[PDB]
Amino acid sequence: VVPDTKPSGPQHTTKPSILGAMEIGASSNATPESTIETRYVYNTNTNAEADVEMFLGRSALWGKVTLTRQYAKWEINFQEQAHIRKKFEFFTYLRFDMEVTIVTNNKGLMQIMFVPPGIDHPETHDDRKWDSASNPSVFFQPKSGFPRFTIPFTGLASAYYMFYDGYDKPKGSDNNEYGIAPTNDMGLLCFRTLDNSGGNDVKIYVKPKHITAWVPRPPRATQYTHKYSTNYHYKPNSSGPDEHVLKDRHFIKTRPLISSA
Amino acid sequence: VVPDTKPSGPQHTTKPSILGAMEIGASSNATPESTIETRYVYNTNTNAEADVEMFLGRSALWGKVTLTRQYAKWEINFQEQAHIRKKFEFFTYLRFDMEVTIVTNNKGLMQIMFVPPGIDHPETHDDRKWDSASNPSVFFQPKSGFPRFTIPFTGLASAYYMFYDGYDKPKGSDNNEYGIAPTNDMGLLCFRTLDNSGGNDVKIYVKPKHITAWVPRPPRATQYTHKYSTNYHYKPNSSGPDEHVLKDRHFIKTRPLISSA
Amino acid sequence: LHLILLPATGNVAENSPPGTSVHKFSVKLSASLSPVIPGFPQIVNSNPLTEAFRVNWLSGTYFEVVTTGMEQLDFETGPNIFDLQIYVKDEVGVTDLQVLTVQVTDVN
Amino acid sequence: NINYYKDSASSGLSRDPSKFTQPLV
Amino acid sequence: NINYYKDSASSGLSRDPSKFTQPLV
Amino acid sequence: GLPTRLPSGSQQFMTTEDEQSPNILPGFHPSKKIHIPGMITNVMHMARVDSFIPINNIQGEVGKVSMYYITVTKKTVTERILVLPLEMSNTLFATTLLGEVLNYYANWSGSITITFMCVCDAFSTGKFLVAYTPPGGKLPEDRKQAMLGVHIIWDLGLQSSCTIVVPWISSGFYRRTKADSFTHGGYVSLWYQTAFVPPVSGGTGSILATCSACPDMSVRMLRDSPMMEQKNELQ
Amino acid sequence: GLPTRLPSGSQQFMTTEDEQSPNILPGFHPSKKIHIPGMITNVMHMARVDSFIPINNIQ
Amino acid sequence: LKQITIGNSTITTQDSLHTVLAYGEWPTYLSDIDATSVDKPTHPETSADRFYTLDSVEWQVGSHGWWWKLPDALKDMGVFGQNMYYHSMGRSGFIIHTQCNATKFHSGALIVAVIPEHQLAYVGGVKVNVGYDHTHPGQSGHQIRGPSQSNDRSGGKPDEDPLFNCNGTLLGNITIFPHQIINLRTNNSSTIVVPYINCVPMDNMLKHNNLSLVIIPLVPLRPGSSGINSVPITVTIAPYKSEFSGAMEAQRQ
Amino acid sequence: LKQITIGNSTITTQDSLHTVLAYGEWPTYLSDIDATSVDKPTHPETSADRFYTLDSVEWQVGSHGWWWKLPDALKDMGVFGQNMYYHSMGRSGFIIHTQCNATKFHSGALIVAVIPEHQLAYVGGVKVNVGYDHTHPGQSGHQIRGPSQSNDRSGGKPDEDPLFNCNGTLLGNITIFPHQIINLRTNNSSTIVVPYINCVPMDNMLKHNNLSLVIIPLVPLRPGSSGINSVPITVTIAPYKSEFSGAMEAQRQ
Ligand SMILES: [Ca+2]
Ligand SMILES: [Ca+2]
Repeated sequence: VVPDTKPSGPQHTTKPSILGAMEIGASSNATPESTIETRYVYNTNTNAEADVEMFLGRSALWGKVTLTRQYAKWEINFQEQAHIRKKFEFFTYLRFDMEVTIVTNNKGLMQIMFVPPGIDHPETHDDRKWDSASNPSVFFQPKSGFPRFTIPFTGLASAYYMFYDGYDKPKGSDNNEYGIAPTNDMGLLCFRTLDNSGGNDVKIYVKPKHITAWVPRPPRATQYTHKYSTNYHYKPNSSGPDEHVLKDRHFIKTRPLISSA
Repeated sequence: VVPDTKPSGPQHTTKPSILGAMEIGASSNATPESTIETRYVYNTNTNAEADVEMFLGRSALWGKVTLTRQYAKWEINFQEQAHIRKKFEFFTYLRFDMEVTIVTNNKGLMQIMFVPPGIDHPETHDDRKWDSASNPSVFFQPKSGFPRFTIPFTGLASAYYMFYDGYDKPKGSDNNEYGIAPTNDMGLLCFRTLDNSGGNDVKIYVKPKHITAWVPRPPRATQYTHKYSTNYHYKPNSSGPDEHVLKDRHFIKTRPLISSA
Repeated sequence: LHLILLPATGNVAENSPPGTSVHKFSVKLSASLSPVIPGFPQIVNSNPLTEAFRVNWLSGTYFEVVTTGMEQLDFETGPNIFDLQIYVKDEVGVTDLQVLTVQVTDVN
Repeated sequence: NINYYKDSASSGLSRDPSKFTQPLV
Repeated sequence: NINYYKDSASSGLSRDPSKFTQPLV
Repeated sequence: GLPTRLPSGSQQFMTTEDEQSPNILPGFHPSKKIHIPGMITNVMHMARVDSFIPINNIQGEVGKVSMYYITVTKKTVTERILVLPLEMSNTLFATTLLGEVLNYYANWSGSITITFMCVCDAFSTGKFLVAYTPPGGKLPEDRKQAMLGVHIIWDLGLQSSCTIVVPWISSGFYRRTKADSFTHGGYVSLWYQTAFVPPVSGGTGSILATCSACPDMSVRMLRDSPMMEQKNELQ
Repeated sequence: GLPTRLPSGSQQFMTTEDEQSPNILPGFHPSKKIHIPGMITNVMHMARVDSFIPINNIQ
Repeated sequence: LKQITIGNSTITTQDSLHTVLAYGEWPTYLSDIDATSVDKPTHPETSADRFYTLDSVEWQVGSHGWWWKLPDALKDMGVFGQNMYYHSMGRSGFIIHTQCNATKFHSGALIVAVIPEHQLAYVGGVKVNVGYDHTHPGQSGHQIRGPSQSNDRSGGKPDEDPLFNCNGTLLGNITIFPHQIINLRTNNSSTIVVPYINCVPMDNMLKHNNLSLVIIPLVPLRPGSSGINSVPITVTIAPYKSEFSGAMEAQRQ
Repeated sequence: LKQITIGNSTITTQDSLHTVLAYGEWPTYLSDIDATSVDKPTHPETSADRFYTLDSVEWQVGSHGWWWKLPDALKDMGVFGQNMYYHSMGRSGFIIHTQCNATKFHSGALIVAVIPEHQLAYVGGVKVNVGYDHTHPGQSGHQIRGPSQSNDRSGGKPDEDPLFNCNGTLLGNITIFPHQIINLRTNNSSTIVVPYINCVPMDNMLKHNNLSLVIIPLVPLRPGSSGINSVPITVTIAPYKSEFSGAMEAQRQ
């Protein structure tokens, strides 16, 4: 729980507990007992909805797909949806197991195949690579139940990179890849239907659990433009001859006059 | 877990722990402490996804069937699908119980009948031999559930033969059968539908459990041609007058030049 | 310079005609595009000693080892395996010596 | 508190400020 | 660890290199 | 009755799950288990056996036994004789026992043993430098650039084989099986240290190579193998 | 069998619920956890850091 | 009054604050419980762990900022740079001393932050990865040069806006990072001691830049009554507990 | 220096390696916990357990290999062969000594493997079981005769490719099997002691071939300075702890 308010009477001190210095890079220790005369207040309030396990462990939508010809394909990434991407980019390194719930409006018999990295995924339904001996696969009927499975921490590191300031190739290379694109791939999920009846919309709701967040970062103050790319200059119109202008898409609102709000 | 790396300083030895001999048929005992100067590294890594129970116990597809007139018939064998057949032909003898999950896209009421060896299976739906007193049979509705049953080790031996260098008949015979075709038959599964509604595709996903693998073999480096046959000369075209040519279908790729890769 | 496809094994028939083929190789031209000296690639040495393996020039930068028939391959007597070494060398001069192990089959 | 799947990853959600706000010497 | 079917075959998955890599005398 | 709930992931058939199943044929007594020699409990024990690298996979020698050795000779200058890129998806390693075990797993972590054997007569001697360039380094193309890495120098006499332990040098904790530029394993290169001197002028030697796993080698994320295809139906 | 009941809220997928789920890829050993400096357990510790107010947000 | 000595070098100051120790941890050596590679790492410990002072940048009026990637900036600085070019992996803590002093007549501020994994945005528009040459400028750093619609976009140029920290996250929230402010009224220097921050024990020091020191002129430089309109800023970075493993040929061209 | 004595015979060698003991187990007798048939098995123990040397094969240039099935090769070798033809079942361990010696001027190698259950592939094409006569060639063995598209396919001929071990699995992975290499630089012989490998306690010795000794010329035979272009390879196989049960009439024709 949060600390209680301590009582404080009138104080005439020579060491001020309210004159600090912003330049030292340390935040203030100032409580309300320094500035005013407080009373005792029993504070039973908690921040148990603000820890990383409760802040991030909520089952956000990570990706949408649409079955075109009884087939969908989604590579596992938190990068297509901006609301979970902002919450992950609060931090630099995140180590989490993830449970994956599939919400499909298809009626019939579906198959998910978690293709691990390094092999060819099935390029269609009725493909031969759906018949696999070792690729973990999930058969389910979407009526009477949603499927759910935990993918553990598959990292090649102690944590996932939310941000990477590096490249996968040395200096002389030409197809260099900035960012977190080469550092980790969580496989992909290949969807197919063995029936035909219902709809085509497949939603993938992924919940991070057993989370360990490692370096805090500023929350993003601009809308995302691409994925794996951290850009924020939105190029809105490609056709018309205002093409090379770039919107900013930030959230800082303006007030008409300071000292009047 | 795997052994930790031990520290090793500079060594001036007269018994080299890196000059061995390939001719003795024994592999090397050489650790990285012999060649370089190592540090201590706590190795918590396991090979618990590499033991035979986790390598083979995954529920591979063993056979597909299609109901023609409310009827399918599949003789139980790991031989139609190459990806599980390669993993089984890693070894010579395998003793395993198997659980059999049936993934059918039929909607309605299906019946599986595990016909044990030595009796006539039902040759159709509506046949009299579906009405049986002792043949173990499974009724299920494919909506609301997949059926699953464990067939224990029915072997006539201490293990199943993945490879057999013998024949079922003596020398003078003419219908001799090389291989593992006579050594073991796991019965067959007879499928029928008592309704008509859904599809016809029946997939049989079989998981080997309580596995004991007995003699290791080289992994197969060629594509299979037939079943129970271990051939690998694929005869691709029977019609045209390039008929008696035989492809090899191996996986050894070539490089343009040694000492440049 | 490099000799493409030479560390390799060729095969000649036993009673082979003078002019038969025993391996087809190439040469990559060392990224300077300096061509091969026209007397080269040669055969400097053989393993027991040998004539009748003469390296011929096919159309292009592709070459070929060809029995010229100055010495007969007789498998019922010796020798049945040769190790010729092929010596490409270009105009500026950066040599490459590579071995062609030539076996003799048994025609019967 | 039962683990129904006998795995550590299969469980549910699990459970000092001064490294920030005062990172001084 | 309960056996819900009262059978040994009905259970789940169950649980030295030197016979290879050094088969010497 | 007793209040239960069926959360998501209850009526699902996952293939790699671990569940109990009703025994068809109850009362079945299996045949007895005898002692058959050679019981293997872990496929890494198959991966730890020395198996020949096809070091001469060029477009003529594949399909023949002569793809397992290269031919060396007496040269004046030092030449790079052989390069094995440390990839488990490269056809050099992926066709061996170690590589065809490790191609089932998406990641691997450990040390490689690579043992070179020279088949020649009892009078041919030679010294070779077998260098392992660590990840991030270019392929050397000079012996002075190759001797700066993890190397060994082996003489030839009274025993034909010598093992280089390719150590586990990596940034991450696991290396990807399908080799990329982020987790590449480096290169193993064979050089002439002093020569190969046979008892004749045009004499030759035949260098083979085997690879295996060290005891500290681990794998994870079992996947399909790219070393198996099925294009026709097996009937 | 044992008498059970499935009351309302049993076959529902709530996003913010806390349930156990079957581990796909069993036997998977994750990579080891090293000491990375700066571990944050509560986002209020991010909220307690002095951060500049844009006090001149005019147009 | 302050003094920081790492071998063959010494930093001295007069009007200095508390030293910032990044995330409460000192730079340490890689423990055997946290190591992955098997070979014994090298430890220079006296010729690499020393104060390397980069080139001085000029804080004029209209200067938007500078940034130096680490350990990219020390790639040609002494035997630390030589050990970085000759090894496959490396880890290092850092002690970053930033010096800017003008007068009692000058005004201004400088937020001096150390960003772990400063993945810079593209300068704008299409899906283009930023270049290797533009995020590895050496000890010269990168003058931030201000936002404009007319900025060059040829070849993966990095973002030039200091307000969005050239990755889209707002300045002023940059104080979540290990930072200090050089306010010329009160102090003139800023020392930040950073441990090795990565989710991996060692990595290639040329491909990956772990830290990124960023200096932004928060408040402009008023000269006051004095004709000096621009004051140099010098950045003195010392590796600390630097180690390297996997020795190999030099990774240059 | 080595000496292997099993009764009425003796193997002696001079330049020999460690003896390979296949899968770490010596040949034993069938225990009462592992037996199925009720009758008392016979034990010859001195006239069947002895070194039978088969015919010598000639290692020329271009020889692709040889294989001998076991216990098919000893079917006319002494009272072991007579007890095999007169009994319904039998089990036997083996001690296989392979001899090839040339000189200090010769080069070459021979991977000498012992394959349990070497189910040979068909020589190519249609779904045809291989013949009884072609997988039971006796002590003469089967010269592998090399792969070709022009190989005879009449009557279930076995596969002739030594690279795919004539069952589709690659050579060089043949070292997962109990093997030794006869490199003429270093050794001249190879002794492999195999126990009884089968998933059944005893079976019919004529229908089923348990083991299959396979010798492949990995590196060809260079003669060097010496006019000898072909050197014989002799295979000396001794049964060990052989037992037979279910006596009956001779199973010949
Ligand atoms: Ca002739
Ligand atoms: Ca002849």
